Amino acid sequence: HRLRVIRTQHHIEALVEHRNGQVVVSASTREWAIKKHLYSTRNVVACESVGRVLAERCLEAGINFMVYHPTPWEAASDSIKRLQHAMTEGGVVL
Amino acid sequence: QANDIPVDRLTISYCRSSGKVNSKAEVRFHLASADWIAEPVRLKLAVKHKNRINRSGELILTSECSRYQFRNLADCLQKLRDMIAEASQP
Amino acid sequence: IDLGRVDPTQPIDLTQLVNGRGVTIQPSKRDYGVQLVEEGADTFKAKVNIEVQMASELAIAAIEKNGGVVTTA
Amino acid sequence: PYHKQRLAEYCGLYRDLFHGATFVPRVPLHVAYAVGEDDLMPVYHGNEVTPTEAAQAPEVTYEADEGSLWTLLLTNLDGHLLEPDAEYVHWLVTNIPGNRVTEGQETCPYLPPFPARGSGFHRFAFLLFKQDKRIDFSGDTRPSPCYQLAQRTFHTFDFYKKHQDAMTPAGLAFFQCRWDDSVTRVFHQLLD
Repeated sequence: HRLRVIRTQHHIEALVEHRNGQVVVSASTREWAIKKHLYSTRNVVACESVGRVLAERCLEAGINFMVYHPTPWEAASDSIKRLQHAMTEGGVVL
Repeated sequence: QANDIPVDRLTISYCRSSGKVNSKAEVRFHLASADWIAEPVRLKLAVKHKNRINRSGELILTSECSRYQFRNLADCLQKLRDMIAEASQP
Repeated sequence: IDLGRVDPTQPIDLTQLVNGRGVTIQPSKRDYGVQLVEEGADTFKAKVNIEVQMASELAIAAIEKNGGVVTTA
Repeated sequence: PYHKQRLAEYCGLYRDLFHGATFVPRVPLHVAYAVGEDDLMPVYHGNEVTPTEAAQAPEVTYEADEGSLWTLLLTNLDGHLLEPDAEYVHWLVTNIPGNRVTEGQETCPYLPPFPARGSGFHRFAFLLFKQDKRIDFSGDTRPSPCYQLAQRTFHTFDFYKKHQDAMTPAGLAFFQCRWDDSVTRVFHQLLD
């Protein structure tokens, strides 16, 4: 399984896709910003939030051993680091 | 651990096939009714080795290597000796 | 044994096996030994003595199991 | 919101759900297994738990209304000893006031899971329907803790469609379950 994360100027999304192209599960900024009334502007805290969300949902769906492949340049950013931090904090094994 | 492995107390069944020619040996006996095994070793076999245990019978093991009967039977008894030895003490 | 050949222990030997046309001639083979490779040994007949140079493990096993005697020279 | 995620989770994994024609749930069902001081929560669909804690009656809470009638079901398919498309239903309860199960009439009492060896992960489904009025079920068997043939051939399209057209698949739930060491004892109980 792979983790495709699209970071934008406003929100940031994280998608999990099966080999057939179908989405196993997804966690974005907007919907959970409507639900939890959390800050809608892109932040590392928000990334941690949706990271813990995606974590929980993947754990409830029984999704383990997920592959995360960020672009080589921005992979050193604090946001992605705390994304992998929030993901690993869920108890998953990369 | 034991040595002699008193077969007369156990039950032996043979199953052969045709096609590679294979001779399969099967040994079945009651664990709790065995007086040739030590007290903790028995209960140990009833737990750790329970994978080989069924509701209708206690210990059933099958082995096939050589075309001969008592060779595979000796393999079975050897497996018994190993399970007993590992149950008793390392 | 099933051909009705010689039963008793004493006369049995390689020579008797030669007379029974059940042996392989080895004129070009120097220092010829005799070995036994196991096969067709399931539920074979009992009380038969065999004298050979060197017998394999499973051969001695098979023979001794049914009560036979293995003579190693 | 949560609904669309439940839809994508429902129709995005198991094909047997489409074979049963059961529509995607709009209802937020919450199921919680309570055993001793330990609580195992299936929550979202596709959770993985052991049959050990699944051997007891769980707790079903979704938007409780005690002036209304509901229908609770729990089914599983390992395919068992028979050809595919045959469904195995562990629990059937009808005429349930509110979310309280004890007040509901139990047609098919709860049967703890008994998966085979090397059979993989099994789909366990909680099907919850709405009732316009009490539906009398006649011809249906009255099962015991040990029974076989009556539990099988329960497949949805020949049951949910034919028997009751007034029952809409409001609530739904799913969890996956596999083989454990407690199967042998259950099988021993089934052979007696």
